Amino acid sequence: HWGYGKHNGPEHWHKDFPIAKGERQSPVDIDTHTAKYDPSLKPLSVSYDQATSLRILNNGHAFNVEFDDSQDKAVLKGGPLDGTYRLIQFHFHWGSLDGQGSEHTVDKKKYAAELHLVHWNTKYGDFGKAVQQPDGLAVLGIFLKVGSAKPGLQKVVDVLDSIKTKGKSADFTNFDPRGLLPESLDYWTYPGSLTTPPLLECVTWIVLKEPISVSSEQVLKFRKLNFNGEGEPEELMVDNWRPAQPLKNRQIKASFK
Ligand SMILES: CN1CCN(NC(=S)Nc2ccc(S(N)(=O)=O)cc2)CC1
Ligand SMILES: [Zn+2]
Repeated sequence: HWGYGKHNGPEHWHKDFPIAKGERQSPVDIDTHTAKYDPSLKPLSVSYDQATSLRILNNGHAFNVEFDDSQDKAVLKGGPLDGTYRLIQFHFHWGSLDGQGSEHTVDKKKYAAELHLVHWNTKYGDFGKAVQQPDGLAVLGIFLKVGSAKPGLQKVVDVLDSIKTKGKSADFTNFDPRGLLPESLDYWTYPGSLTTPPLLECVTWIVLKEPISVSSEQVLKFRKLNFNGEGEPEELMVDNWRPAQPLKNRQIKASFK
């Protein structure tokens, strides 16, 4: 099965998932000088006040904080989007070292980690239908740099000891994802894909310009997770990022000058 190792990592994915070499793959390098301001782009509308978190799961590739998406409780609208996109889960990608871990890069710069808040277009009725559509998902991506702690992240950090290995989950109610956002909602946007298999080309990417800062201790705790299941040989969950893919026939648009 696919993963992030030498023998099953991103260079191998195309054999099971030929769309890996497709026309709108993610992530990409964001060349800030070549991105163009699009004055028609609207401000993002992030409406997370009624978000209902449920559970946190180690799925063997990352950990997901899952939400109740059976009603419009936490939604993303505006920006490049037409319609309403419901928050289903968030997760991170991170490195073994503070100088790598993000999936997107900015002028070739890698951040220590990247947060993905995953939303699906409610006109398609369920997430499984949405991933089959070119405008099915909107993923809000937020860079993490190492510096001061992010207080809104600490509850996530605190529970990781309970989901160390693949397949473990824990209750994770009453978590407020607003505590993970930076001050500014300025963003870049482009059409892309899931960054893991099955690599479906269903995502409108919205990547925030402003990173959040997390502490060295917070990211160290991410790095104590395991890719393996309990009772299997220990493999630290680190470097679970796909590198930047060719931009091909795409333009990245900026919401800001
Ligand atoms: C077919 N089916 C599609 C649903 N997939 N589930 C999820 S949560 N996939 C998923 C993968 C990568 C991202 S990312 N890193 O692009 O945000 C976001 C979501 C399971 C398999
Ligand atoms: Zn992701």
